[PDB]
Amino acid sequence: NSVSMIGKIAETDVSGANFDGNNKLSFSLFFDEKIDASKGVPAIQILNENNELVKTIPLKDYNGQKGYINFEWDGTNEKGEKVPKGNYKIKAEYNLDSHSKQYLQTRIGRGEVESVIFDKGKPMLRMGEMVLPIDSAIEFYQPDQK
Amino acid sequence: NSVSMIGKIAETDVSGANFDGNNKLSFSLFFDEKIDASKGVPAIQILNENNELVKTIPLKDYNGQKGYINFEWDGTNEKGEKVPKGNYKIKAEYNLDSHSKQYLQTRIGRGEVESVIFDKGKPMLRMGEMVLPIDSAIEFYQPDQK
Amino acid sequence: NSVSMIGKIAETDVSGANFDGNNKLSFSLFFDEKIDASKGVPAIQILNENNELVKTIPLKDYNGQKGYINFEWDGTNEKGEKVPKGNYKIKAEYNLDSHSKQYLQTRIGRGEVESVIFDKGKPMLRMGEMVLPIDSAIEFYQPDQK
Amino acid sequence: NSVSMIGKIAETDVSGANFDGNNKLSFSLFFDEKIDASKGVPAIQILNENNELVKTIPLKDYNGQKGYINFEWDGTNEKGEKVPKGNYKIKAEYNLDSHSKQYLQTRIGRGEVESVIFDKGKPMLRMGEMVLPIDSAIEFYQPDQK
Repeated sequence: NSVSMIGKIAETDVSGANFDGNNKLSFSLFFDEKIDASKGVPAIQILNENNELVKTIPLKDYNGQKGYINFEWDGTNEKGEKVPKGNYKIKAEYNLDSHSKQYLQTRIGRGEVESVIFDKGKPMLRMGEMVLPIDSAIEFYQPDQK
Repeated sequence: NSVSMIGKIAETDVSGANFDGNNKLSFSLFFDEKIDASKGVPAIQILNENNELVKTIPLKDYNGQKGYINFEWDGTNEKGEKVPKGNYKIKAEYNLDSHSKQYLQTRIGRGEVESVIFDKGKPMLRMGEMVLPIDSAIEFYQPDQK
Repeated sequence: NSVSMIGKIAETDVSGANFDGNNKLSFSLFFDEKIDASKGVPAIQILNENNELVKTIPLKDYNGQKGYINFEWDGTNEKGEKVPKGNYKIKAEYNLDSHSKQYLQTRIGRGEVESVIFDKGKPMLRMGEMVLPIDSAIEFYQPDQK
Repeated sequence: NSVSMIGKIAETDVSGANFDGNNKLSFSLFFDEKIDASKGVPAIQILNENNELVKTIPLKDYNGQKGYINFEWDGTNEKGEKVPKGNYKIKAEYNLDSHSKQYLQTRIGRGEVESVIFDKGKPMLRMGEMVLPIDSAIEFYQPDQK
């Protein structure tokens, strides 16, 4: 019955993406603030089931963008070799703060709730490309905060 | 208990209208953006239970309007002959996009939720002239999006 | 669980007030628009259980006000004589529209929802002076509309 | 399912804080309007389980601030002596109104709802540093009102 979330930022229990072993993997990250390439080196970190860094994708070419941005991953590691199938965490660091010496942060499975969908009887959140059940959401707050 | 949907755009499972066989049929269509007659030929298409085009109503005279607009249909086809009673789909195309070569779209049974009504204990959505049960709604989002 | 109504206009199934037979009766009416004394003769009509006009209270002295306004009724009719105890409907007409020749309207038991209260476990709506259970509400919409 | 309360001011059944008997006690108070040191003497009152004033913390140094402010209490009384462990109420008075001769008021366990969190399946309100279950909330309203 509640669609009050629409427009709020949502955080979910989905932090990872399944890689089938072969085919490339499209995914969406939400950037609360505008990407500034001059402030640090912004990038995406792709991590395996044991927190091992497997691929790093630089974000510098997306300077000046904000909000949902789509990306692909060929499924290869840093050397260029295909990785084992499985679940992989996808996080990002951007906009090094001059004062605090800290990067702003984001990851797969959080972002602005753009619409609410009822699939059969059940409710579902559209968060860019991702469409998740309501029960997966673990926190809500307004933009430009937290 | 939730009226959070007031002000949101709603999409419902109601896509059609029953024509009794004789009396004219009033109906409401919601226009998200302002009708521009210079951009394509805007019109309403009225379709029977087998997707056969039965009547076309030109929208050019409503240039410059937006939001809910009311319309009538005498129940006649393009030749001027009354059609069988039954259920008829009502869609519209407007504002041909110069770049994409695609029309914006709307139909009966979607639009801004203007109020929420409680019939007996049960809740209902006012969407222009139409008043539908909440359970009929299949998606919600904010205006000027999707 | 839902407080989304706060800030919306609410309409309830409470349309009347009990008069005990003797003591005066305080009550609250909500004025969607600013009272204009030059446009018609604005007033409150007090009606008994059989729709009989019992007292009329002129509103002209409240020109220029809007929103919740409090009033009292001594419990007397137009002649000055105390009326039978019981339930009495309280409506008002104000701001005669020059074009439509129609008065704007309001009554006891509708208005802006100013807060939501949880009394013991149960939820409750503050609507000026009146505090009603949520189940009494029969419609919701935003200000300056309907 | 409802997060409509995000952005609203909340009042809860939590009015006190447990002091363990030794370690200092961090806490948050919400200031609806900007602290004006020139208007009265603004301060926090800390009260024991029998409404006995135990410590007073002056607020004058926080002139010009508004919203959630964090504070600590060493757990000592006005003489400088550690107090018995237990539950202690924490209220504040600020901004003496020239006309009414009354202080504005606040206390621990009310304020703006900044986010909504789901612990396991269950919902929770972030109100500055405090995180409370939804069931603890006893009233909601919009800012700058009540």
